[PDB]
Amino acid sequence: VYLDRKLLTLEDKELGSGNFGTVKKGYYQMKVVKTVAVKILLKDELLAEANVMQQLDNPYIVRMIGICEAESWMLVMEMAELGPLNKYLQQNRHVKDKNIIELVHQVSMGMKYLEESNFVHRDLAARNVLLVTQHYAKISDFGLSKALRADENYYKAQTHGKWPVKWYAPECINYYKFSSKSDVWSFGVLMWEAFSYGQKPYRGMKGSEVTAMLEKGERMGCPAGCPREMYDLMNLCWTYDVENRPGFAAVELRLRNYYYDVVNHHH
Ligand SMILES: CNC(=O)c1nc(C)n2ccc(Nc3nccc(-n4cc(CN(C)C)cn4)n3)cc12
Repeated sequence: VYLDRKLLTLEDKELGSGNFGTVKKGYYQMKVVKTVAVKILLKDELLAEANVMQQLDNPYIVRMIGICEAESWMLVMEMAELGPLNKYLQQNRHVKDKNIIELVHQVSMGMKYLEESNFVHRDLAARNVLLVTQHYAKISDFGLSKALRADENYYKAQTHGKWPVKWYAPECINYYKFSSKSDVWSFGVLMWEAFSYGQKPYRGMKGSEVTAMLEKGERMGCPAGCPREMYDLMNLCWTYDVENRPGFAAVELRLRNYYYDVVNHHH
């Protein structure tokens, strides 16, 4: 869990930055050296994220090397060189439809594992997916993540905070209730963003106007070039009723079959 600071080499230029803090590129001496992504600061929220990540073991989840306490608290991760999914698709609009299906199905696989593990992500969005290659996606940013209690299928938040409302299910807004089903809702928004090549959902709308629109039964339209079947799944993830909304096991199966169907059609 705890890493030796002298084994860590940090690069001067910041790889990434945001309201969360900063991301720096580094090297961790393990016989070989390991290229790492280091998240810098709050201490309770960083240790809590590390505690969640330590318990996770999946190919479609960013791996935590460990934590380091120096000048600031550091979350040391395995490097995904291509960065955030939304920023990548924005910079590469020539990425084929099949490649978008491949990447969102990988996210559904990591989320399926996360659901089986009774963990709620609570910040599933394209900005929080990282690319190892153009054909390899991993879920990151576990700072709002909660291990569900043995007796409950949801996490109840005690009062409001800094929340990405455009990704949140109506029950998250109306009852402060976060489940794997509510992560399914965020995933539908994530699908929309990927098929819109990193475009922001609910363009020019306030958080409250988005709540008003969803309550009326209105949903985001089909992105240009997005297949019928993927927009149907998007709308299914956007089922207002938590009970009738599918879980990741069913969302991953629809994506898995659709991907192989596109793969077959290709050759
Ligand atoms: C905000 N900008 C970036 O993160 C970023 N920008 C560029 C150009 N990158 C290149 C590689 C990379 N790798 C990489 N690997 C493993 C983990 C991470 N984490 C990044 C976050 C932060 N979260 C909001 C996304 C959490 N983990 N990041 C990241 C970035």
